Amino acid sequence: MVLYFIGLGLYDERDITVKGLEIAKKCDYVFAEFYTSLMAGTTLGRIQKLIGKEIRVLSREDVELNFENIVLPLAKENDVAFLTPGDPLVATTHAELRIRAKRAGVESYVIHAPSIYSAVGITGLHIYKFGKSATVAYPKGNWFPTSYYDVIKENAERGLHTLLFLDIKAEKRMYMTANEAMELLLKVEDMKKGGVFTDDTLVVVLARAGSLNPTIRAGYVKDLIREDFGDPPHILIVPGKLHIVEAEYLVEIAGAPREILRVNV
Amino acid sequence: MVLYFIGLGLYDERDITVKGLEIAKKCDYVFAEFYTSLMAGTTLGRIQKLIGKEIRVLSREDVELNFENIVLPLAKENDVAFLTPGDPLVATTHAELRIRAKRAGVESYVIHAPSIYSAVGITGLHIYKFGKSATVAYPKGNWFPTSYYDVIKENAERGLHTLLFLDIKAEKRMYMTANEAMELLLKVEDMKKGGVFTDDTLVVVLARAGSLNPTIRAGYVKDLIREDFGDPPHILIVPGKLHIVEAEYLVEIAGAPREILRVNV
Ligand SMILES: Nc1ncnc2c1ncn2[C@@H]1O[C@H](CSCC[C@H](N)C(=O)O)[C@@H](O)[C@H]1O
Repeated sequence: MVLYFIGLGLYDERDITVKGLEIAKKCDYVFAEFYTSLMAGTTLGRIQKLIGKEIRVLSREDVELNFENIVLPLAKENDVAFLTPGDPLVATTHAELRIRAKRAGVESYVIHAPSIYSAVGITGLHIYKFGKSATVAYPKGNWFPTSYYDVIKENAERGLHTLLFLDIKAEKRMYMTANEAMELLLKVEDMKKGGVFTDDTLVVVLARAGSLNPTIRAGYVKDLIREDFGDPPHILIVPGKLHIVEAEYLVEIAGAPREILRVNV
Repeated sequence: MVLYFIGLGLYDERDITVKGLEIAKKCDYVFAEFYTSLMAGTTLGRIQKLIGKEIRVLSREDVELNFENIVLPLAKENDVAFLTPGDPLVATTHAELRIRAKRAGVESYVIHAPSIYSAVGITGLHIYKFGKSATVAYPKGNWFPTSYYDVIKENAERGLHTLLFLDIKAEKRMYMTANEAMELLLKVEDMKKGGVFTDDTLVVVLARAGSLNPTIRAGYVKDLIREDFGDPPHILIVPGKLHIVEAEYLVEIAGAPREILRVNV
């Protein structure tokens, strides 16, 4: 009688850890949510096939409002698993679900999986140099979010890189592209005018991390803003001051302009 | 003609992803390094048994100085795998190895796995609030490194959390404990008087992330500095101001004192 939070990883059903798979295979009931992120290289059927269990998919409302009514009751007399894309506790509010488990008298365990938060290491930028992270959210009605702009400014001022998670509307199947994120940032720049994000800003785009051939591109906004980075999901990164080795990798592997090799120490 | 950088994950031999395992099994040659970090919950023998392949371990010199003489040659006419603890390319020196592969006319692909960088999400602390990361190094002789202290100060000053990787003697397989790390930080504080790390500082300890039974503890230095957190590896976190949700998770899941709900939020 336990509840497992198991990550499925970055792109396809094989991104789950062996540990996660062996445990999931022996669970009595398996639930999952696919609104926190997009696994562009698999399907529900393929995941169900690998795990050998029927997976009941829950919506954001089912989880946030009724996790304790849909999942926990069964976990009191059975072995239950809750699957999520990437790592179950990264850039989600799932951690709070463990408190609900505790209050319901259900023990919970966490099985990690590859997360975009660490996968950005494939961009060649030193992981320790990433500062505060942010999410570029779709404007709605008369509300235009801009907090992510201040995050970039604060990090850049310290010479730190900024990871920008991009918005997603799973039910409407809308996945923000790096292009849309850039357009939104240029608009915020025109408004706040802090010289934080302009056409001359160096940015890095990582699309479909986890696949064998993700798209990794670095360059100036003026050149990348209309570039096709392939299918979603996408992540946008605004580097801070670069180490020479970071620049070399962006040039050699991400096709960045050779001029960035000349860092301004 | 192909080199695969495959992550082994967090703690034991089952932390590799299904993708990594299946690729590793089909490789003609398998190399590995255990100097960036160790896999405390398993052994080289258990890893070999799972992959069903003999594994040649490479030292830091083998990699940094002779990667192109030891690994790439075989990668020219065979499928070769390079196993690393955690997620590949999180360790700062690994990215460059992909440039070496390119230079040698060898294709390289990255198969991700869980990293402690993302696994800390299990502490209940929001991942976006983590700032710059640092490593607490053992002082030696006349050398007393303290840059990690400044990292904490700069992050906390901006309300950000600080992830502290603890020193390790890979060869001797000796791990710095969170207790030793706290002792060191108090020493640095007494030297800098920045008021950054004291007996009243709230800290979080995560031990054996990846294991089904990690130790997650939160509390003030004065109370945790002599506490037993179990077997290595240990990770130390100095959180910044907490969101009430983070505090409630630390209290309910990490046994933090109720006091944090009024002092650190
Ligand atoms: N494979 C991938 N490639 C690029 N971006 C990705 C990605 N997976 C997730 N993201 C990014 O992160 C957002 C979801 S945030 C949830 C992240 C998840 N728990 C994890 O551990 O990765 C997406 O909208 C996208 O911007």
